[PDB]
Amino acid sequence: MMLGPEGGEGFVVKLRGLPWSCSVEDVQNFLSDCTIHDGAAGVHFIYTREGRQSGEAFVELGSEDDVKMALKKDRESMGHRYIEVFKSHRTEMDWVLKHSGP
Repeated sequence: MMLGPEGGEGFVVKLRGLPWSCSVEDVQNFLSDCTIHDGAAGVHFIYTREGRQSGEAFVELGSEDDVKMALKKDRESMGHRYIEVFKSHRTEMDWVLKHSGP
């Protein structure tokens, strides 16, 4: 809560493998290396589309060198659970989130 509402131009990273109950405080802890385009006003979680979260997410980083900092970890773990990090863009992310609804 320093920049927003959203719009990290293209520095999205997709996040896959993650715990079924995790949140941005864990994105920011897994990437204590890293900025994000605000801190939390670039993170989103994915949702099975009807009434639950999933082990998947997407995060507008605070530069593409933040994206690269997240790629350093691209098959690590945080929890008893894996954290694959794909390099993404807002143009994909706006599709993949916005399909649990209108």
